[PDB]
Amino acid sequence: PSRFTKTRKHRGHVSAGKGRIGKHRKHPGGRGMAGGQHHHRINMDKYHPGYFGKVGMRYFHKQQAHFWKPVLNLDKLWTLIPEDKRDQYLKSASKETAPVIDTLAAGYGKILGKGRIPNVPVIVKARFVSKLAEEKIRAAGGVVELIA
Amino acid sequence: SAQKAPKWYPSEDVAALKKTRKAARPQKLRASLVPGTVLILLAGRFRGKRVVYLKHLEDNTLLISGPFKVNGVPLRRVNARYVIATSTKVSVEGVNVEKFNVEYFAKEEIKAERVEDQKVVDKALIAEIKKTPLLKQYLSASFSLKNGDKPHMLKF
Amino acid sequence: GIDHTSKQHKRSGHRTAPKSDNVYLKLLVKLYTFLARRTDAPFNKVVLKALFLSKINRPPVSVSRIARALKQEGAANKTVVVVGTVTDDARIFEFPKTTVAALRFTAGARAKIVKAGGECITLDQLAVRAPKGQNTLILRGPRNSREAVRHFGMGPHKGKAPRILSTGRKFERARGRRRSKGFKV
Amino acid sequence: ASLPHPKIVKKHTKKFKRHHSDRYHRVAENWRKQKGIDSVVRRRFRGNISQPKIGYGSNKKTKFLSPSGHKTFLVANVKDLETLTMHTKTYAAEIAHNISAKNRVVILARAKALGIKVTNPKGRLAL
RNA sequence: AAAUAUUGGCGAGAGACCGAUAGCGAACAAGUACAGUGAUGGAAAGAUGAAAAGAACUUUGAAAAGAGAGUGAAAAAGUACGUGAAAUUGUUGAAAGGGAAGGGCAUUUGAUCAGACAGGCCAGCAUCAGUUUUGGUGGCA
RNA sequence: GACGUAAGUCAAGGAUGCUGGCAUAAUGGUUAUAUGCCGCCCGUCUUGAAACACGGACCAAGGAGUCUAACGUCUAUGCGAGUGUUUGGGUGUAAAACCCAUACGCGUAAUGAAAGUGAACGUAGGUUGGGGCCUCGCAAGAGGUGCACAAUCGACCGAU
RNA sequence: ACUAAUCGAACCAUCUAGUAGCUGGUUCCUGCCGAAGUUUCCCUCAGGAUAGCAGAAGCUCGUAUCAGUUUUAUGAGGUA
RNA sequence: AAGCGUGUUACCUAUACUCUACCGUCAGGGUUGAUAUGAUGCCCUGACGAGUAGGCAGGCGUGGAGGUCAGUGACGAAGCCUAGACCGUAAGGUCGGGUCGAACGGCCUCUAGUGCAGAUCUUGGUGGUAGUAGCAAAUAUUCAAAUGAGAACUUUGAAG
Ligand SMILES: [Mg+2]
Ligand SMILES: [Mg+2]
Ligand SMILES: [Mg+2]
Ligand SMILES: [Mg+2]
Ligand SMILES: [Mg+2]
Ligand SMILES: [Mg+2]
Ligand SMILES: [Mg+2]
Ligand SMILES: [Mg+2]
Ligand SMILES: [Mg+2]
Ligand SMILES: [Mg+2]
Ligand SMILES: [Mg+2]
Ligand SMILES: [Mg+2]
Ligand SMILES: [Mg+2]
Ligand SMILES: [Mg+2]
Ligand SMILES: [Mg+2]
Ligand SMILES: [Mg+2]
Ligand SMILES: [Mg+2]
Ligand SMILES: [Mg+2]
Ligand SMILES: [Mg+2]
Ligand SMILES: [Mg+2]
Ligand SMILES: [Mg+2]
Ligand SMILES: [Mg+2]
Ligand SMILES: [Mg+2]
Ligand SMILES: [Mg+2]
Ligand SMILES: [Mg+2]
Ligand SMILES: [Mg+2]
Ligand SMILES: [Mg+2]
Ligand SMILES: [Mg+2]
Ligand SMILES: [Mg+2]
Ligand SMILES: [Mg+2]
Ligand SMILES: [Mg+2]
Ligand SMILES: [Mg+2]
Ligand SMILES: [Mg+2]
Ligand SMILES: [Mg+2]
Ligand SMILES: [Mg+2]
Ligand SMILES: [Mg+2]
Ligand SMILES: [Mg+2]
Ligand SMILES: [Mg+2]
Ligand SMILES: [Mg+2]
Ligand SMILES: [Mg+2]
Ligand SMILES: [Mg+2]
Ligand SMILES: [Mg+2]
Repeated sequence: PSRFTKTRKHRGHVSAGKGRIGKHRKHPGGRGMAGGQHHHRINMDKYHPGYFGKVGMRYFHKQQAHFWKPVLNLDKLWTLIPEDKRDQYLKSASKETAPVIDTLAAGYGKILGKGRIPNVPVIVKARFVSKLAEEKIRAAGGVVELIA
Repeated sequence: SAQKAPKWYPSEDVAALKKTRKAARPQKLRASLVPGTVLILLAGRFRGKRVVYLKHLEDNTLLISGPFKVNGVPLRRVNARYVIATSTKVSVEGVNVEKFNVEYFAKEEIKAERVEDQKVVDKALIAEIKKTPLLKQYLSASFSLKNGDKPHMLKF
Repeated sequence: GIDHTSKQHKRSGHRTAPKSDNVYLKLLVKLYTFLARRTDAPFNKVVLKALFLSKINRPPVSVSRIARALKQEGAANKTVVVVGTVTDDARIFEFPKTTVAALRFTAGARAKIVKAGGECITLDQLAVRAPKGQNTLILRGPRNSREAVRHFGMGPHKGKAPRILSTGRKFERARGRRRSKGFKV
Repeated sequence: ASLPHPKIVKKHTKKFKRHHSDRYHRVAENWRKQKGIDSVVRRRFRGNISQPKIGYGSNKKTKFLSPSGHKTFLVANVKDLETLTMHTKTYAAEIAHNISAKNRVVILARAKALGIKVTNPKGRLAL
């Protein structure tokens, strides 16, 4: 909606809000990131430190599918059970009939330990797990199975 | 429609006036204005005429009869702010003036009631005017400002 | 001439009305404008101001956050008031039976409260059963957890988050960020 | 007659004509603010034209009223004229410029039947 | 082979597009008229009226044409044609004018103009209220 | 508030009463002129413009912060630990409207150059404030609880 | 010097709406607030970034924290 | 002294100060068991008002789009002219009269190729200058008749 812009409001005023001294010009400081080491150095060091220079080692032909391992914290583990069956599993926290949670199907690689699952045994299947996450699972009476 | 409508309209109910604290108290005339003083008429068809002040009417006017037999000014009203009260005096306790009020001078040739009243009123007036000399001539003469007359330092 | 100590014709800087044209919110403001004026309870004046707040100034209040406010001693029977959205939380497993008054409940939040025996209430139903805010509890969400706040006051040695589109190695982890490359922040 | 009103005060009856619109033909009289750096009118030098200011705004109790004391309502037809049936002391009707001559007699005859003052009753009138 | 592209060609349907200084350079005998040795460059230019019904005829003039008459709803539509602004111009009328003119505030004069008797315009006096100004006189320290 | 024995009255939270002339160009408006005083040509750059600085003989029409990709802050809206139908498919009154699967993007985890590892001692901590609410109080106030947020000291995760 | 009125590098079309820290212009009204020509860095001195000054949006609260001022007490200074 | 030094009074007058009104802005408040139906309304109270660059707000106008006024119009739309009238501080809106001949408005919203005095701006048109500068190199013309409305300039004859 061009009727709501300051351009409509600047009609009748000589400089269009750009100043009589500055005189809005083409590119007074350069184009793009011009002079980021010379005359834009203060801004760059203040707001984008680390911009210039190298760090670390290269990776020729990096495929991000190799580094696919989405993380599921323990406090969200029970969300992988459907809402309806979730309540009937928390009730009757059994050992001979404990839910199997295959977290790979849900789309996770590793299971982390943000913690405080209820004391209900669960058979948690995953590719990877942290040390704290399994010990909280086994504290509740469950077990971790490794899958591929 | 050329105009849509006023979204709501002002109410045409007229508001009553607030109670006013303005009581009508009687006028206090200037000290120089006592009945019997000779007045100079400052404005009107009788400009500059010397008249006799007889009564203060209830509408804040002065009832004058600059004796009609003398200078031809009848029983009439004048404004106290359009007269100059001189120092000359005549006696008034010989003329009856209760008959004259606001309704007397109400509008609605010359009525015979007014003509006969003038004869009664001036009959006692001219009798007392003859007492001291030169009033009749003074009342017939008309006042005017001469060259070198400064009313701010003149006395009447 | 007058030697002005303060700026002349300065607006207060506080919202006197909601920015929204929500018709239903405008007559929640109308109800609580009346209650604020005709009742001396400080609760009504607080609620009226909170109804003007923008979206970032009324962050969502979780049911887990509600459950924690009800664990204060003597606060388990109060009515929780949220002037904003009440969202759900799967981290909390046991939710108490309580009354919550809010502008909005998400579908997950409404189910959790009702299932635990409580009731979800609007701010007009609160006003009819707490005309002076009897035994209520005003909860506000975390205002400074917003992602835009990470970049506020960016500068050397400030520890703030740079405004950056892509993240990783080769992206502002070099000269200025470590001693081995010039200096460190 | 309309409702009683305070004596209408204008505070400025002279038209606010643009600076130098009496000097060049290309400058219309429609008011424009002088925005030049050296403009005497902008700088309010003595002896120059006045500029519209909010201080000239009319009293709210007499604003929009014509000297008849009515507010002008522009009317295109009889149905529009009816909106002022209960507002004859506050609003006077004006017939729109583009109403045909035969339609103006219908409006004028209806206006008399209800007491609405018409502010241009002589327009397009056959005599 | 298809799914892909398509400011060219052919045929279609459309638009919150432009509306004759716009929209293609070109709404029209436009890549025309015209300029350049040449490569090239390159316009301006739409609208009488429903219908020419495009003014027979008379008169003045060498004629162009004018004045009539007429056609037409209109000639305040006459192919110099829809409307017909401004700059600029003629006539008439009004006014002012000792080396500019034009402007602001106020009023005189002239011209012109709107509205209202079921109170409108302009005033005078008295008693008060608010704010002031200028005198007279009294009692005290 | 005053005066008055009351009744009431008053100059006490803002003007009333009486009277006259006219009822139209009379007042008023507009406009032209005259008179008194005042008034240098706009725009622009500039410390400074009426400038012996620059553009402007006049008039009409045209004539200059736009659109797009990506993004910051703020605001509105929908939903909300999720969210985004419109690449596609279905459908259609056919470039509309309506409906939808699987993905994908961003968010829900950080940190390290990386291999990697990966977030509760505790009522998800202690102290100091802190609106609101609760209790006792006519009230002042005292006590309890204290969300957001602010400071600080801790705990936890990655790196060293 | 001349090379079609063109010569210290012809003319024509295109790239091309070439770039310009430089010059000119930048079109309606009213209301409210309202500056800077100084700090640091820059092949920087007719330009930028930076801090400052300004507006807007507000937010948490509700008379505190305060203050281009004084007083009392207690320090510092090396100008007249 | 109508000069100089000094002293005492009176007087003059700024957009300054006091008081009042009115406009706007800001702030603090009142107002719901019909608020005598409009709560972004009505109202009470106090203070304040300079402004370039610049910011923000509220409005005015233009082309076109969705909706509505079963809106205006060949009994006259639009446009144009109008020292005629009215409303608005203003941008502007409205009305009367003249010309004209076919379409065009109000309001709620959407949209933008949306507002001109300048750019030695573009195109077009038009002025003052001004009936002015000028129409002066190349020796040179003249008389009569004819033609013709009209002959310095055509034709013929005669001369030079
Ligand atoms: Mg400029
Ligand atoms: Mg006006
Ligand atoms: Mg004006
Ligand atoms: Mg200046
Ligand atoms: Mg063209
Ligand atoms: Mg034409
Ligand atoms: Mg015609
Ligand atoms: Mg015509
Ligand atoms: Mg015609
Ligand atoms: Mg024509
Ligand atoms: Mg003209
Ligand atoms: Mg003058
Ligand atoms: Mg007085
Ligand atoms: Mg006059
Ligand atoms: Mg002068
Ligand atoms: Mg200089
Ligand atoms: Mg200048
Ligand atoms: Mg020069
Ligand atoms: Mg220059
Ligand atoms: Mg020039
Ligand atoms: Mg234009
Ligand atoms: Mg660690
Ligand atoms: Mg050559
Ligand atoms: Mg170029
Ligand atoms: Mg200011
Ligand atoms: Mg260098
Ligand atoms: Mg310069
Ligand atoms: Mg500031
Ligand atoms: Mg020393
Ligand atoms: Mg020293
Ligand atoms: Mg002396
Ligand atoms: Mg101002
Ligand atoms: Mg400005
Ligand atoms: Mg119709
Ligand atoms: Mg017309
Ligand atoms: Mg004119
Ligand atoms: Mg036609
Ligand atoms: Mg444009
Ligand atoms: Mg122009
Ligand atoms: Mg300009
Ligand atoms: Mg020019
Ligand atoms: Mg000559």
